[PDB]
Amino acid sequence: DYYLFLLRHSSLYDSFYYSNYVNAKLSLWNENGKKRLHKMFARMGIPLSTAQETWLYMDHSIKRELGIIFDKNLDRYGLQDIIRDGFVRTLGYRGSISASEFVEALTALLEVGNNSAQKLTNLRKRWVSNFWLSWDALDDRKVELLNRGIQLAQDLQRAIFNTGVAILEKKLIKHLRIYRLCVLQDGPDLDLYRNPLTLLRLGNWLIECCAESEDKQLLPMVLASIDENTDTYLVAGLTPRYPRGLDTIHTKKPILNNFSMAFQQITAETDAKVRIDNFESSIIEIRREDLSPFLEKLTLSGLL
Amino acid sequence: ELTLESLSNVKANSYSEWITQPNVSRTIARELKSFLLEYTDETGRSVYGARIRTLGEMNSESLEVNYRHLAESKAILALFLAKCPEEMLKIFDLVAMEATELHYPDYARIHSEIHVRISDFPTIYSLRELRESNLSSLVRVTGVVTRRTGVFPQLKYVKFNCLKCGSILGPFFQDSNEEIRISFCTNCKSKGPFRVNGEKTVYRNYQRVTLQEAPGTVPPGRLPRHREVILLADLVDVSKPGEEVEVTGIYKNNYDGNLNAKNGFPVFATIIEANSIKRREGNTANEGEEGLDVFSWTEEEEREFRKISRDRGIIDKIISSMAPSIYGHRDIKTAVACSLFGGVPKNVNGKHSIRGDINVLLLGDPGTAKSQILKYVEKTAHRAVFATGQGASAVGLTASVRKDPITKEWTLEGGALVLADKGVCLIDEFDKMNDQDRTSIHEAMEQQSISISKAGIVTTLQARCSIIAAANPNGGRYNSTLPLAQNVSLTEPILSRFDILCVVRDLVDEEADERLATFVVDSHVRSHPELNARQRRLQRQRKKEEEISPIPQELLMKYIHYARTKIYPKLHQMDMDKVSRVYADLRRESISTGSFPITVRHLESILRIAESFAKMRLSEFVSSYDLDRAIKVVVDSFVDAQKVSVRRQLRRSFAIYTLG
DNA sequence: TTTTTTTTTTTTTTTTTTTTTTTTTT
DNA sequence: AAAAAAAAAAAAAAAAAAAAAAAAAA
Ligand SMILES: Nc1ncnc2c1ncn2[C@@H]1O[C@H](COP(=O)(O)OP(=O)(O)OP(=O)(O)O)[C@@H](O)[C@H]1O
Ligand SMILES: [Zn+2]
Repeated sequence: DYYLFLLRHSSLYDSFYYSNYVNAKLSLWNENGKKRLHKMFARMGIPLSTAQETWLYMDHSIKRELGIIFDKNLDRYGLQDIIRDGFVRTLGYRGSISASEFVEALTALLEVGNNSAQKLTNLRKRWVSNFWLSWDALDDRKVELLNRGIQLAQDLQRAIFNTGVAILEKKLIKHLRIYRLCVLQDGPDLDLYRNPLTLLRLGNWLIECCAESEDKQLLPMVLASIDENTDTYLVAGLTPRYPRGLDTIHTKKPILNNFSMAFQQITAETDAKVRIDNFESSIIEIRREDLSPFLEKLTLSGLL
Repeated sequence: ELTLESLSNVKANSYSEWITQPNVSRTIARELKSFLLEYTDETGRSVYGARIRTLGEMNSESLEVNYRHLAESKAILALFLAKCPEEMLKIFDLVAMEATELHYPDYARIHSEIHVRISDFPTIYSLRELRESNLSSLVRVTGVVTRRTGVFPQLKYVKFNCLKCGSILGPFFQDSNEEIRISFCTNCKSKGPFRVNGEKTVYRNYQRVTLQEAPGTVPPGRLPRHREVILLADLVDVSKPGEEVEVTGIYKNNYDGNLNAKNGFPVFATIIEANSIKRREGNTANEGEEGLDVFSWTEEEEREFRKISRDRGIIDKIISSMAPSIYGHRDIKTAVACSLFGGVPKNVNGKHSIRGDINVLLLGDPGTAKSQILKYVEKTAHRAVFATGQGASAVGLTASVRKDPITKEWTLEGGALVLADKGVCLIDEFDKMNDQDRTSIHEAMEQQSISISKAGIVTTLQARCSIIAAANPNGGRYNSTLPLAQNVSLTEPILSRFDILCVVRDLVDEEADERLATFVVDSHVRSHPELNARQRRLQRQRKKEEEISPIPQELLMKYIHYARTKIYPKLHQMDMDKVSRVYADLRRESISTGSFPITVRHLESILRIAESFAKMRLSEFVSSYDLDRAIKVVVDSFVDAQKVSVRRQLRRSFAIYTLG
């Protein structure tokens, strides 16, 4: 299999387009990356019309020789790391599913499915409710729910890409000495980032984009998102990651997350209106008024 | 083997036989490949390598080769191509495909053959001056498309089968104008029934068109001449019925029984097989420039666009470069630039469509260079149509219904607004026009569509067009002591559809007159018509452009085309309260004292102008500067159309919004 | 004066059918 | 003497719909 997003349930062009690794290695958010991808597809010998067809209805001859075409061409563009081995499960005259696609469908089912304290309580209740929707999809009898999860995953990844290009083009990322800050205050569809998993998706997109950047640094990142209804920011701290294909000389116990201790230290000393109640200690909910001072304290906190 | 010196001497008393000899055709191919690989221009960059690189990216099937390049070096091959096109083109296509398979190996799975499109042939003929000496040679002819047959599949490798011997005949290349005639069998040794060998065959796209002579070329008062042109694959549907085109092709002859029967002499029919197509509809810049499309860009040109797009004050230079020889009238130039770049159309949930084009009106005194500005807009725009006054009708700016001469069914034909889809329609002397003809554009100005219900045809067309109109006030001159509604005859329904209105007044001022006269006299002095010399001409023509144009016009045309084609800015973060307050104030100050209709339709024009100013910078997001500039433009367009009594108060009242 | 009214002007043939009666052609 | 193929033979035309002029008037 390949490090491609939902290959067997979408086109080949879509799989190459919405991939974190390909986007990091080719910078598809601007025009140059799209032109480079078109040049690659032209060189490989696959017509642009054929690469946009559904996987089931794709040409048999092209599908048969995909491995050789990948092996002989992927090295020129630095994408030789997309080839790997995985696990594929098939049940009768139904169709093949890979483990990666299954976990993305499950995550999509988790994310979307189905006076401020009550507002937060209803959101948490819906998040609890989504658990049974994800639970039902593990049974072989309920395949329509798995298909629904696949569609939801496609839509969610499209939204993440759309937000990420806006973040990257306007230079919203601010490089402080200790960490890198990104606060999303205005824009469309900020109601998708009230869920921690969607913000983790966007953070994984940004970290993947930064890891392959020629700039050599390992600073942690802070991602903040506003909810108008609750007037609260949801703030998450994300650890840096080494490049995927880098050697094992640096390999060790991975970089440690130090945001929990810093958040507890700042919360204890000052009477900030923060909520640290999630299982993940790196995700907090801070009132709108306290965001700008609190972060300043974090700048002097250290351990980051 | 032979040498380029040895191709000069000719044998067989015919050039075609000399070219088709096996030893000559091996030197020709090598020389053509060396020309393709090793040619460099003045700057030192190989152009055909870049063209081949772009070909695979775009999944193109054709290559464009300039005749001047192949004539400057290897002139013998240029002469051979000029005299004998058919045999040279077969070899040149093969060498082109071989050169293409050096950048994109395995490209044969996309396209199996590469076609070559010749450009900039030196000699241009008219249809009236074609004679028999031009038979079987490459020619360049201008004309006007009249009628188009439509696309049908045509056989490429024709096969035959004979039953009594069961023989299958080898593939035959069809002439595309003469039916393949076979009567002898290699095996049957006698006449036998021949089948078409059903299935297992290769087809091509075929189309036919008729070119009349252009009215400008035809001598005044004489009948035009027409000819037939065959368009093969990759060239179908490029030309449209009504456009004016230039075709490079091969002039051929064929035997027709009816022509011999009627005339009474053994005369032959002629037809042109098209090789290259260039559009000339609205183009007056055909005097210079090289290529098949002057609105297309290369990679280095796109890089230069992105380089000059990040300079501060690009909008100011773009505005200053509009109609450079006209002095003053900067608001008109700003409106023209905003209309040229345009806005962004929108569709909300697939049920609510919002227009994204800016319309401009110019109402002014005589002798203020409005028509010259319209002509400049016609020249710069990619697609432009021109009309004036009583010379246009209700169905001449719209779709008409005609009986097809062949099919004999009622059919729809195009018009001025349809010929300028995604373009500009210019209407000079817009007030000296019938009301029935003027009211035909009401649907196209806002809904951007045309609906016809005539003679059993019930259809809706699409006209995404922008209108820049010029008019004269009542009495020929503007009374500044009167409101707008009494200086024009147009009513509210047509005045609301315009985005920007420019009132041009001529006033007595000694210093202004002196400056205008000095500028005009200097312009007349400049325009007086009295290494390689052909590049000395270019450098001298650039020196004159240096003074009054911050950027060259040829660069600006491609800049505008690229900006319109690629960029689509959005409005994520912006100040809603300022726009709401401005709209409410404008609505209040209209009924109280004013005669300029303001509705919800004028709220969206500010956003459209903001998106246009964002496009000017090649940015994907609208900033605060662009929105403020749009608000300032809209406010200045409203204040200066008032009476002299209340203008000073209105300007002061509206001055808080435009602080910058 | 800008409205309504008015004549009027090409628009047409591209197709059909099985006999019946002729010339070539083994 | 007996087959297979190949043309002649058309005729017809009024009746309606759409678009641009060159004379009439509130
Ligand atoms: N700054 C200028 N202002 C006005 N006219 C200018 C200027 N510079 C040059 N001219 C010349 O003055 C002449 C008058 O221009 P033009 O014919 O366009 O006037 P107009 O009254 O707007 O025309 P029309 O009635 O055809 O719309 C033109 O020959 C034009 O080139
Ligand atoms: Zn035979």
